[PDB]
Amino acid sequence: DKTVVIGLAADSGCGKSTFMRRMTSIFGGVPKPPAGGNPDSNTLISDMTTVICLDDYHCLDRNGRKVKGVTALAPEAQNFDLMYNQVKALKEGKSVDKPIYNHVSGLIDAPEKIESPPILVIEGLHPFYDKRVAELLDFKIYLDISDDIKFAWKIQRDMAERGHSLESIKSSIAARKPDFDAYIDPQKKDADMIIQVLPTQLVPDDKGQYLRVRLIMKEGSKMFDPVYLFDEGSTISWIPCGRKLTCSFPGIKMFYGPDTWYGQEVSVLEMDGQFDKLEELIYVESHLSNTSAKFYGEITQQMLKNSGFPGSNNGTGLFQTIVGLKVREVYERIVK
Amino acid sequence: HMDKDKTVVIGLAADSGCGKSTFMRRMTSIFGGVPKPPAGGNPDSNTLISDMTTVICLDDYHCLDRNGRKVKGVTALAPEAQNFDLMYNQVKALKEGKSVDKPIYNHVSGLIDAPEKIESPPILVIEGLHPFYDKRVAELLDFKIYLDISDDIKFAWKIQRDMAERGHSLESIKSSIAARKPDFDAYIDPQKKDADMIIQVLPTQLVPDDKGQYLRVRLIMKEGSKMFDPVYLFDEGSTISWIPCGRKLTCSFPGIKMFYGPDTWYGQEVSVLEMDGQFDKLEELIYVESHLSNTSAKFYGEITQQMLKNSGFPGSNNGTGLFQTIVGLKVREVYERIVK
Repeated sequence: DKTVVIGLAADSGCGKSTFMRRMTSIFGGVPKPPAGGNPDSNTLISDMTTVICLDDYHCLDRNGRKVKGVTALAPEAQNFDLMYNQVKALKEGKSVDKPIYNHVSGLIDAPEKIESPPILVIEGLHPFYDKRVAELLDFKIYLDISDDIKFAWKIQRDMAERGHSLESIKSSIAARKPDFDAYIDPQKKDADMIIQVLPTQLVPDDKGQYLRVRLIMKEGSKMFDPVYLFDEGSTISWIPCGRKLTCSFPGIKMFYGPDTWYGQEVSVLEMDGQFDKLEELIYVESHLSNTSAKFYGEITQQMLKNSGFPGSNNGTGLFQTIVGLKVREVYERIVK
Repeated sequence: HMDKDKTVVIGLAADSGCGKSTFMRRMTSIFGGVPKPPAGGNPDSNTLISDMTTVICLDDYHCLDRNGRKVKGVTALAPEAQNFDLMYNQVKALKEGKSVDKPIYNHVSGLIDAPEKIESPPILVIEGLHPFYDKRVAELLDFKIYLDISDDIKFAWKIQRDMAERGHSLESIKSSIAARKPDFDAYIDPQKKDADMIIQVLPTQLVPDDKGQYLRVRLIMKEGSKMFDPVYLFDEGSTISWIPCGRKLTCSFPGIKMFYGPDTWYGQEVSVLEMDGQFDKLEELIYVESHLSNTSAKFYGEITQQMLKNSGFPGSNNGTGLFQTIVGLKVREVYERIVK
């Protein structure tokens, strides 16, 4: 009894559904859309978790947004009143009839009723934008992909740049970017945990194949404690190479230490590079402390359990796994 | 009951004016009891004997005295001025168990004096400029240590202890460094290529310092020896930079910075432990020692308590005292592995 509410702020086409899956996979069972409902539903339900895509609170459909000269990232194209009221209702056990934004058609279909679940996760562009809705959340997570990695991935995820031609878009970026930097990006300032994806510093990479990944964690919350190694509060650089874990061409380099995040006190855990044999992160894991793992090789076990996922060989999957375990910690800390 | 324990030979290569004494006192203090000159004998004798340790200063094997070398156009650093045949024989003659009549290079008189009898100790320590120069001597030693002070720090130390305040002399006279440097580069400094452990003392990288007051200190440990195992930090065989928390190790500026990692020492494979900077409260070094492994300590505060015992020594607040202490515990472990 009593429902826990997690917020995940992330962009489209930069790995939020993989992130989502890792976090739900810790409570076991893969969330799936309603059984008979809309085939284009954005919701996913499992025994323990229920994930809601915040697009369903667009107050204007695709064409309604087009005539007003507004993008999907604009606050005025969101219905925060309804989003607040409905998130609150699900928290207080009450069920909710919630619209569906049909990404295929571009129209706002009809609900879709939602039962209040053990953990409700809301994911999208504006989980922390509305102060009423933010105060509703027990844990705030932001996935920050830098523009260089974002805009390398799309010039490829777009179909090996099969369209539109050469490049030339590149200006699908220009349409979304200004709203992104004004409305979506500032939300990472009050996140409790941030995963930041940067270009590697080990080797030259025009493809975003090799990533520098930073897990930034707020100090001083009763809901969670930051992970560290090998000594909390210190500043460490750590090359694990070369026995213990195989590292091929671009090596591995860990960093750990205190930093400051928009005036706020944070500890940072960082990885640059790529594992090549996906055991041996237990090597890494055994030196990580405060991971909120319940048994010895849990991080390695979950990452094993999700092997085919993207980002399973670099810092993305690892730090997303750790943050999943912190989500369970927040729930257990709260329901007993 | 009958016998008998046979001798362990440690060699230390060090220039003078670099804290060879402090290094020696830290190393003999592990075994207990301050060594002392032989009561009774030559007033200028260079030996120091303890129940556990006997320390021979290899100047006592100078095959030409002070006006020798003058006549021959060489310095005390040259291989021409040493009698490596005597050195081999008496060192051979103290390890297997005999006693020797060893000359006394009187250091004030400049002359080699009448020998003093030296008996086979539990631990023999030969110390000075040429402990590893001759190959027969070096294979007689069970552990080889080299103290490597870089030119800049030597420079900056002699500039203090002499001239530029502190001492008496001129700035110009302080290029007797100009002499002597050709011999040190040529005959002394290469002996560190073969050492088992090397303590290198370099300029700091944390703060500008022209006086040699703040030190970057390196303990370079040869890999793969039956006689000892290198120290390590957090995780053996990795590469690590570590700035301790500063709430847990109180430091004014510049602070402190550790480094641990594999490296290459003259084409040989070594483990390197580094400390840069200075710590202000010696008791908190237990925070550092808490993350070292294979220190050859017996209980757990031993390095910290060994240093607190000798807390008035030079180097007690930087990497010099720390790593010198650790080498002493590794000399103890060499001796224990042999006699068992």
